[PDB]
Amino acid sequence: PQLHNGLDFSAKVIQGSLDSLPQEVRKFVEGNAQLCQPEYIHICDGSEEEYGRLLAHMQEEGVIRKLKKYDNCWLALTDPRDVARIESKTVIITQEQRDTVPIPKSGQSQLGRWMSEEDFEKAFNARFPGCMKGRTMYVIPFSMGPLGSPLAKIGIELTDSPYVVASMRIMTRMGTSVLEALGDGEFIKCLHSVGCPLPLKKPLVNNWACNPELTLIAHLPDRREIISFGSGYGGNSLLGKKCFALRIASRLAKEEGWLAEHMLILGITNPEGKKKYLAAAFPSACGKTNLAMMNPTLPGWKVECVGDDIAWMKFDAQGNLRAINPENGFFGVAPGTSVKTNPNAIKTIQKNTIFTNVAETSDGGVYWEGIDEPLAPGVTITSWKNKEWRPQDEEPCAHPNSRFCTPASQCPIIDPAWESPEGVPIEGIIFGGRRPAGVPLVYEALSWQHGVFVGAAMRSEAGKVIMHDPFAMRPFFGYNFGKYLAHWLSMAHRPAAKLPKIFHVNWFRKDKNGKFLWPGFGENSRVLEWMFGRIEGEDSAKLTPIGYVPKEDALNLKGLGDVNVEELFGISKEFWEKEVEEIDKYLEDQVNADLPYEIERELRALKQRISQM
Ligand SMILES: [Mn+2]
Ligand SMILES: [Mn+2]
Ligand code: NA
Repeated sequence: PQLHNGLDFSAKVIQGSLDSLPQEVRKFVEGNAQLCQPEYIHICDGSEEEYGRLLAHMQEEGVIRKLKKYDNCWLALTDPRDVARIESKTVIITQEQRDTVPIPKSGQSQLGRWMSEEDFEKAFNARFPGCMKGRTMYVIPFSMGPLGSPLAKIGIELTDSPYVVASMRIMTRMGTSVLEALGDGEFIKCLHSVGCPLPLKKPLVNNWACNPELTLIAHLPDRREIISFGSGYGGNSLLGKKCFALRIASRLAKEEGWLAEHMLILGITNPEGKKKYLAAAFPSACGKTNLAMMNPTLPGWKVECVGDDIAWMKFDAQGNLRAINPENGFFGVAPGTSVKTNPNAIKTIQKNTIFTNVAETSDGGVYWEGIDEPLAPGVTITSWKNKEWRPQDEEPCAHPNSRFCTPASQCPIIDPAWESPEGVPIEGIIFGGRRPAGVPLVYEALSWQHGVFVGAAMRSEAGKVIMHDPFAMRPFFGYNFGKYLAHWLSMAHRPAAKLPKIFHVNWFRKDKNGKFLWPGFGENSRVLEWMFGRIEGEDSAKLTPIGYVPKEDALNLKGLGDVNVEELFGISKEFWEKEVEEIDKYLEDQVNADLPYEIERELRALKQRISQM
């Protein structure tokens, strides 16, 4: 109803129908149309035609370029002000701050950023009214997880960015079938705007609409809403990627008895024809995507990829920890990707892939630091800043946070169960970090409780600073980290739960000259072999103050040699005394009153074991 003509947006719909939408979806779309004032509303169908025509359109407006060397590949170059997630502008809204972050004992919380409901309403009002003027509001119905999976969750993202629509088609399952499946069910409300209403009030840089000054990425778990303004980039704009997949989902998981985690999922098969699934949480630049798509050097071993970033996991009625990859593609950091580091990634990204902030070669190909392959004489490079570039220039040819966005179905080693609705049974959980000193190649937690402590104690070289990144979730906690620790610990008391073995890895231990003690890459399959045996109950471990390590001769080093196993697995009293002190100080300050008894107990236990060496 209306007394005039400004509430019903039916006449502005250029694809689909408001009438055909479920009631709450229409209310969401129409209410935000009233607010944002788009010129048109396009209800996405997810069809190849829609996708193809939108890409062609972006190409005409100078927003993307076709990469002619490859099959249906594209390149976007951004405003240099808009190149990454911005933590300081990423907030969670709850009635009480304590529900979002623990109240630290002495310092500022680094476990999240809380914003009051009142501060957010003011921020919202100063950003969204009229923000889509002159632009199309695209309505993206998407599923996080295989369609109809008991573990899947549905979202609807509204955006004024065609770049976002195209990337969301790759990264999620989107389109009409999602709407039809949703019906009158619940969904996560996702609202995004680049914040550049037309006519433009500020200069457009590199044909990339953004509003750096007003950039704000907000999460409202109680309202089931994600609201993001001012950035068109990655984790800020593709609202499934981190906002939904980790922040909202972890809070939903807390409520519902499951886990939403920053973990790859892989399937590994041994020479005896046995297959196991493992999950792994690593901080940035620790070889996460490399492990997920690893090409094992050990004969008769196979690794297959379920996911490279996010895992949604739930203990079923039988006690198995069943995990799905809630994503539909890989949004990988481009620099450092080579045939040596990730041959399978190379194979994936040469078709139907969108690249962002990488360099472009004169023959329409892609280039970045660490690509590790020469260009034929003649082939020149345009940097990510649209300038001529030479391999002896001062600045990198690709932004360090540049990306490929590629369909998961294209990975040559994608797991056959990667979209099974039931999920895959997780038998091991691997934590990791880049530690040049002190931390052995691999160890195994003494118990579930010790394992949760190991996750909580995670640290990694940011290098000349060792920073904390518990569970690799520091930028992504949807709620109080103390309560998250409690939630994890509670899994041990769940009837019939089969708790996976927990391991910690360090590929990056160096000698006193600064050279890596472990060859890494495909040789990491040797570490995975040891884990596989341990899960099977193999008597291949030796007790140390930090947990179990491989026995002498347990680790398969055939084909290697001579590897300094003594240094690689060396455990120093002095190092670990300091290590446990830093963990203690961190947990006391950052978790404080919300630190569970059992985590404090594990800290005490580790202290004691170190004291006795
Ligand atoms: Mn990630
Ligand atoms: Mn307990
Ligand atoms: Na551009």
